[PDB]
Amino acid sequence: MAVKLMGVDKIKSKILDDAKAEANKIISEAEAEKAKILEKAKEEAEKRKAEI
Repeated sequence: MAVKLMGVDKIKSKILDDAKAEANKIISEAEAEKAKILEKAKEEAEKRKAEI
């Protein structure tokens, strides 16, 4: 019941770690799934004709 005031390291680390985490999870979850579907789709689609 006193972390708000006495806790600059928490609030300063919250938004910091939070914001950085959002951009850190979006860069990985993206390049990952992307490079996954890009190689998986391009392949399965290439080998397996008829996709529509």
